[PDB]
Amino acid sequence: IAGGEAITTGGSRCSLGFNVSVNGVAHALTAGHCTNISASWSIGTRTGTSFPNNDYGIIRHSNPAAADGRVYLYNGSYQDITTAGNAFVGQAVQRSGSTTGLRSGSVTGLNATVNYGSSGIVYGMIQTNVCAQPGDSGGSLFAGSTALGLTSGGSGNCRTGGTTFYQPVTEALSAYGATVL
Amino acid sequence: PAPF
Repeated sequence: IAGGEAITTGGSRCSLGFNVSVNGVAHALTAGHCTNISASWSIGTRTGTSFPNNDYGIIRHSNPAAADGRVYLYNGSYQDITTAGNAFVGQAVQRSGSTTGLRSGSVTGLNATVNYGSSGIVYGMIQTNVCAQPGDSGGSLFAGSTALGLTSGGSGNCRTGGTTFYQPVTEALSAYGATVL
Repeated sequence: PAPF
């Protein structure tokens, strides 16, 4: 399973962010709002979660052979990931997620504060003009082979467009001592 | 905005 693909727990669905390694052990990053739900996922067991404030979580794979170091493009192809980086305003990016598949746009703001009402406030989010819908959370924000973020939320949808926010992937990697595969 |  690769970045942007569906990960589930009972009746809930999110998207996998990036497959990563923690001291040689295969894990997957996803959104914190997702991992808060449960410890048991289709792909393994949750070993960390942080939401709100942040929006990241990590799941240890039950099957290490499944830790695919790519992002699925939803057209029968995949994008290889080799590093993690920081986003910059005006950067051309792509997002992969299980509801809407692959979409592109650009970064319009950094360090944005996002108020999700009853769900709380998240800080330091990447802001983009890429659309997303429920189910897309945790999915990959990338630019070529460089990993940038995990889908958190936004407004609108993919028919009318909207604004979306992403948790910077580097903060999630350093929180867990992980490296992208 | 809301969490996706």
